[PDB]
Amino acid sequence: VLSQFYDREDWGQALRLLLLLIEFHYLVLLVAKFLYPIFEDSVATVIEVIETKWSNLYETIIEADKSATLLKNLRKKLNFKLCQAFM
Amino acid sequence: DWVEQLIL
Amino acid sequence: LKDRYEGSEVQNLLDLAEMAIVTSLVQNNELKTLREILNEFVSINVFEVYLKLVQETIDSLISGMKIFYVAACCNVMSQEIVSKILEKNKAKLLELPLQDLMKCTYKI
Amino acid sequence: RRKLVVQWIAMAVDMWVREVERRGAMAAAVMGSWVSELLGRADQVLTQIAGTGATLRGGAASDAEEIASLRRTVKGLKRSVDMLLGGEMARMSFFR
Amino acid sequence: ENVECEVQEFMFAMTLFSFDQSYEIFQLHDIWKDLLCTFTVPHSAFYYQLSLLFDQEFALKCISKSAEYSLQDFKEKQHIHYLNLLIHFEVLDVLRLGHECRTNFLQLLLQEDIDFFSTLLRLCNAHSDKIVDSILSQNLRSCFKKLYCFRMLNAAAEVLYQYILMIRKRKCYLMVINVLSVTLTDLRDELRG
Repeated sequence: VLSQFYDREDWGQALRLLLLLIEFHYLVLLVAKFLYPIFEDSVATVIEVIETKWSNLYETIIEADKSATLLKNLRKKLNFKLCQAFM
Repeated sequence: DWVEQLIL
Repeated sequence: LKDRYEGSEVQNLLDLAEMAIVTSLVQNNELKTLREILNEFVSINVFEVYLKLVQETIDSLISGMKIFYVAACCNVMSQEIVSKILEKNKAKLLELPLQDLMKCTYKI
Repeated sequence: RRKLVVQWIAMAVDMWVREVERRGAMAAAVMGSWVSELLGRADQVLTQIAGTGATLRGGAASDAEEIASLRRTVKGLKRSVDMLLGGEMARMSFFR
Repeated sequence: ENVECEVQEFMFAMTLFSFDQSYEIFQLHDIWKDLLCTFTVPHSAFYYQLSLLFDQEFALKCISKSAEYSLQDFKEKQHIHYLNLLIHFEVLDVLRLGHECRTNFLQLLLQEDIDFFSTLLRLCNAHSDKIVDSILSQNLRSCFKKLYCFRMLNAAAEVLYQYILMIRKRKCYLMVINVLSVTLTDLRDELRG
């Protein structure tokens, strides 16, 4: 969070978050939300692992954030892949 | 130390 | 039976036929199959074969229905799309039209 | 003759890309944006050489398609380098 | 400036060229062997000749202007010249779309193009979001390779990746699964085996 408040730093923070998610549903959703808000090879690998890893409380959290989820996540992943390809 | 415990 | 279980066609020529066509998915073989079918005389597949050897809209609808009735069907659909693209190379064309998604988008 | 310099750059970057791809598969079992910029300028040099070649005294230059090919190769390399720079390099040890 | 004051105009042009003043006067109105050829032809010829003679800023400018005012041999030459000048100093995509609306020629041009070219292609794809597509796919098929192929096709991607696979393994399987989202199950089983 401190790093977030403070580009490379942001990437390091995102990586840390992905690592935490791997170690651990709600957390995963929060992570996806953060990634969408932000929207190279290591990053792609992480995104992939997350997709591989991918109830009511989670849905509620998702609804609060929006104020379907899986689809949005897939879309974000596709966008990231496109970005990596362009790079 | 804090970043070594997070990686673990 | 021994062939279906070990993973034939002349014997079949002498549902299941559709699955065989699925496995087959060259031109000479297709023609021979067509001749065998004529001798024997599913209808949708026949219409498609007749089109390939070569009303067009009816054949298209038939093929779509066959596809609805999975991998082989998609392959057949892709083949039909390729053939249509080759034929094209205005309103009638639009009527006929009405990864696959990406291709359709590029077309539009 | 900077056409030839661009061809050398194309060949060097190509080997570099192959090396990075090989080193990524290796560790499963540096490149900066300056390389991408360099390939953009290289494409501009080729656009400039082809134009000058089309208006030469005595007749157009014979290397028209030879340069069009080099343009394609350079774009392909800028694409690959852009994908690596854009994240595909940090995800080389990951399964696809 | 003195002795000149239609014929005097052209004289002033060719003299002031042997550049802004020259080009301006020439346009407003309407080495020796080349000049004779140009006279026989009589704008395109004039600009081509000027460009050849200065082959630089003047040349490039005149050539570009003439090419613009005009828009098989002439077309191809002009296009090649413009592209080269621009890559030396967008242009790619423009010329491509233009010619599409001499295929091997384009194959050679793209051959020369192949990083800047890749960036331009990415830009064109982003903007979009037949012959051209096929030519591009063929040139790309001629890590880096797989990536470029995938980016362009956006099935071809998947096929190329699978072929290359036939850390790296994990990354590939992963990329495939994400793109698809039978195949997934197979990939998962393989990664687990």
